[PDB]
Amino acid sequence: EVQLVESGGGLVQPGGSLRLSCAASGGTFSSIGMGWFRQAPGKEREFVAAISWDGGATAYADSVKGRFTISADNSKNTAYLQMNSLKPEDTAVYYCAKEDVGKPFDWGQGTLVTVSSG
Amino acid sequence: QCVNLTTRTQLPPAYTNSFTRGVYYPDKVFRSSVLHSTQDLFLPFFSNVTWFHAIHVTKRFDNPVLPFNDGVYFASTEKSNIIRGWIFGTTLDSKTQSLLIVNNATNVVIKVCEFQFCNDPFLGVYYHKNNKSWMESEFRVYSSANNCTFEYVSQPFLMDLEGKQGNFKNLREFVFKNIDGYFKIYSKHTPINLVRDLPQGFSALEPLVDLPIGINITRFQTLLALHRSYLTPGDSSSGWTAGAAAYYVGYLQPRTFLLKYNENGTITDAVDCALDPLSETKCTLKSFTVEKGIYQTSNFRVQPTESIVRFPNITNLCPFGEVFNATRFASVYAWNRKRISNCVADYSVLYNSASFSTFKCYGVSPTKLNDLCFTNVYADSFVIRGDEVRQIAPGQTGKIADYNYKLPDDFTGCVIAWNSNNLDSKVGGNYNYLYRLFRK
Amino acid sequence: NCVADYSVLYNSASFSTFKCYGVSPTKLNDLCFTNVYADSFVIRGDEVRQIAPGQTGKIADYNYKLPDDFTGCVIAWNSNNLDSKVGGNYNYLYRLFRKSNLKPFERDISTEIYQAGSTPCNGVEGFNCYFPLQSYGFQPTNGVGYQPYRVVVLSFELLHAPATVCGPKKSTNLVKNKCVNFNFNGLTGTGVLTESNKKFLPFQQFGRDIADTTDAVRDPQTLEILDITPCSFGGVSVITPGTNTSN
Amino acid sequence: NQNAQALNTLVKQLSSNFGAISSVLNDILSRLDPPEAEVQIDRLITGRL
Amino acid sequence: QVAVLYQDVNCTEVPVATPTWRVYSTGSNVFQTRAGCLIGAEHVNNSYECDIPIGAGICASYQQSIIAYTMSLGAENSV
Ligand SMILES: *[C@@H]1O[C@H](CO)[C@@H](O[C@@H]2O[C@H](CO)[C@@H](O)[C@H](O)[C@H]2NC(C)=O)[C@H](O)[C@H]1NC(C)=O
Ligand SMILES: *[C@@H]1O[C@H](CO)[C@@H](O)[C@H](O)[C@H]1NC(C)=O
Ligand SMILES: *[C@@H]1O[C@H](CO)[C@@H](O)[C@H](O)[C@H]1NC(C)=O
Ligand SMILES: *[C@@H]1O[C@H](CO)[C@@H](O)[C@H](O)[C@H]1NC(C)=O
Ligand SMILES: *[C@@H]1O[C@H](CO)[C@@H](O)[C@H](O)[C@H]1NC(C)=O
Ligand SMILES: *[C@@H]1O[C@H](CO)[C@@H](O)[C@H](O)[C@H]1NC(C)=O
Repeated sequence: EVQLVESGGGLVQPGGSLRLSCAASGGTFSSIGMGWFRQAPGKEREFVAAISWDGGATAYADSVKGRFTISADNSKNTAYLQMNSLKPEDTAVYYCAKEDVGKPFDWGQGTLVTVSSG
Repeated sequence: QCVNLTTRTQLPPAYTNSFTRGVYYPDKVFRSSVLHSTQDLFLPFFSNVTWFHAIHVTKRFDNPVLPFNDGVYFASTEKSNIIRGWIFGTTLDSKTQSLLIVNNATNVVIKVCEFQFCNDPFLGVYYHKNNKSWMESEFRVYSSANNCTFEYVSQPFLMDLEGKQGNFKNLREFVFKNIDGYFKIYSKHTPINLVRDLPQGFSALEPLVDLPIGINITRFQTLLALHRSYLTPGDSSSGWTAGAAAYYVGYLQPRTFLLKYNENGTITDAVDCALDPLSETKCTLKSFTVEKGIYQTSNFRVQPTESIVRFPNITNLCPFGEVFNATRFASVYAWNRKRISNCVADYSVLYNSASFSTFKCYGVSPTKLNDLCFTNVYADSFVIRGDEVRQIAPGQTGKIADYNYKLPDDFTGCVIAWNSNNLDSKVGGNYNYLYRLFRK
Repeated sequence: NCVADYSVLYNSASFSTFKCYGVSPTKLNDLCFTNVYADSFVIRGDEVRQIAPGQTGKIADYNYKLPDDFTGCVIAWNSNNLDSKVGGNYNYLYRLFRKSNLKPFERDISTEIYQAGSTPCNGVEGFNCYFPLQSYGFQPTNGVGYQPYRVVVLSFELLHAPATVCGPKKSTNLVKNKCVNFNFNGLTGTGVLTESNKKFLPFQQFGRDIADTTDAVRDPQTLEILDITPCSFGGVSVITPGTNTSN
Repeated sequence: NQNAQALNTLVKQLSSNFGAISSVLNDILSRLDPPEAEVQIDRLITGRL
Repeated sequence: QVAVLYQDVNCTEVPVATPTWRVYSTGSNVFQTRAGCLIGAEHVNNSYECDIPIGAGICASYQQSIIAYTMSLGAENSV
């Protein structure tokens, strides 16, 4: 059982900010990259963001271009994701998924984040 | 600005055989009465060459495209000056820069610039009653000129204002090469009159120019000149006015040529190497007159057709991660060793990490580490400060390399190191790691 | 088509790395070359050691691979005073992924989306489908490890072809009929030069039957065929009736 | 003929670089500084020997 | 015209290991001898003098074609 610790998931007002974190250990000590996916109620899984483990290259989806910031600390071995301008549609459950050389994207249990004005 | 005029008539192809032509000087040096044998991108003496015929004089219009394929041996004969130039380009549009080589009476222009060409480009000239002269103002070949890269102007060459009537056909024979960003245009102007367009007499080519431009062109076109003619209304004929032409195109194949230089420096003739066994004997003795006897020319061998490799299908992975995912490493004074055997394990995953500071290897270059395989794979690990990571190597000294862990001089393997102060440090220092400092 | 005074490279003395290959560094100006290729780019200081023959890594594997037979110089120096932007410079990019290692001196410009994973993405960026280019991000605060280093690679070309680039040297008259090595716009002439004829087609420059008898003085203003021959070397023998008979 | 052949081979051995960067020594002298000119010249010396 | 001769190999694998070379590789007058697989020369039962030597008592000569035979030992006479 490969364990990824997801922290930061919680309620947030529309147009807010957040800092989600996926921590990991193992994975044959070496991987290729880390990623974040989201799944909304009544909707399937979809790609959100990705960062290669070797270089600082970043990949963002069209719906999140220019408003998120995904980085990672190799020394801390943890991927950080910064959320700004939280739209109401962003209410979903986010997974951190780790693809490795010829290996699937470690699918954690995921964490629920809801965008509401309450 | 431009008018599209297409045609439906297509001419059939034809082929013939080259006999001897296609010999050029392979160097800029001068040798006399020498039998120097040179290896170069020549063409075989007996080769098949494609023959094409231009517009046929009711009228037939066509425009073919021929592959380049590492140079072209070109031969042509024209006298009406219908051929004005050529256009070269993979797409012949504004996507990529296009080459235009045009020869006119005033000068010769080689323009490497982005030109927007039409489906059927052509050039036209006409005559003016008021000017009492001819001019060429129909620039329908290109529509716009942007992103200019190169422009070369040279004096016209290989054109004589000679007026004669009869069988005075003039043969033009060029060789086009493009290597190392250099375009070489060898040529030989030899006026020979004979019924067949391809003669028999030997000739030697000379270099003409050398363009220091590097560009790959796959498809080209040869343009034509259209002369406007005034016809009576009863004629009711217009649309196309041109002449007739034909040419030969051949390819070059790299091989060796034993070349005979005349005392004046020219080439009397030459003999191929792989044409026939007699040619092989002639080349192996560097002579043209071989006396009777048996000569050993070369060796022959049977080449393999496929490769065969097999290994067990179990392919159980060995724990290369065990010595890499390990949470705690032993101190260098007590370096831990892990045996690896009876497995299969790629070594490109270490590349996929790219997190190692030093991947320096000895004995075996890790570009194809996984290609071979070994009697035994040994994994040793320890922790030292990055000061002396350099000295964990064959033939190295120092306290780390002389008291704790020393590689043999005949060592064969990789050395892998990285920085992990995150996992093995704490505020106030981490005192778990101890290294031997003194020994007899 | 010009003379190249490489001495000015030492005169500046502000270059961090100058180590050259296949040619003398200090007396570089004393010769001539068929062509001089000047390649220029900018990379990180910790990776300047990668621009060298037989070097592997990121830059030498994925953007600019130097050939083994390379005969020329490599040059680098600091660029902070001219290429440092507050908040990080993002104008510069270096390729990160490739299908295979480049051939020597190749130039890869295509920006096709790389397929890092096993899931094809038909040329659309996404999860583990990355844009191959990536910015350096020169923080002015960053130390010598991550500084912007400008690199100029000079690639010479030594052959028997007409040498267009040449060193300064000097200017004086010409002499013949006495064996002496000298220079005349790129000549060696270690031997005696004669006013031969050696009828040669007006395109060649050199000449030899086995080793060297070159001619055609390299002066663009004046051309003349000068034969090259040695100046009568020979052994010496001694005849002695005998030391105990006479002297 | 035999002797000529032998002689014709001997001179022809000067055009072989034997692993050096050039087959002529003047280019080596004008090319490499003595620290590496010595190592580049040793190959020619041993080949010609 | 010439006639090539291979080393101690069988006549079967000659074609496996330009058009003139292809014709020689195929062969229509294949001759097999313990010296090798020589081709392009007709084999004639009678014996002549030695002209061009090949291994194991075989000699090739020109007569408007090249022929390979077993060399004779000289005129035979009984005293
Ligand atoms: C991570 O490292 C461990 C080594 O500590 C690898 O093997 C584990 O070994 C421990 C104890 O020997 C046991 O828990 C299991 O046998 C292994 N797995 C885990 C999860 O601990 C482990 O394989 C490495 N991780 C990967 C993905 O290879
Ligand atoms: C060679 O040059 C001489 C010099 O005058 C000339 O007479 C002769 O015709 C030339 N021969 C050829 C084949 O060019
Ligand atoms: C591959 O090896 C395995 C070993 O158990 C076995 O299935 C068989 O020998 C091989 N498979 C096939 C299909 O031949
Ligand atoms: C030379 O002549 C003298 C005079 O007789 C004699 O003593 C001597 O042995 C001779 N030989 C030499 C080598 O001196
Ligand atoms: C060559 O191969 C054929 C094929 O069977 C065989 O009959 C013949 O004996 C072989 N030749 C020799 C010399 O063994
Ligand atoms: C020559 O020998 C061959 C082989 O035995 C035989 O077939 C032929 O009849 C003989 N005579 C002639 C004239 O070929």
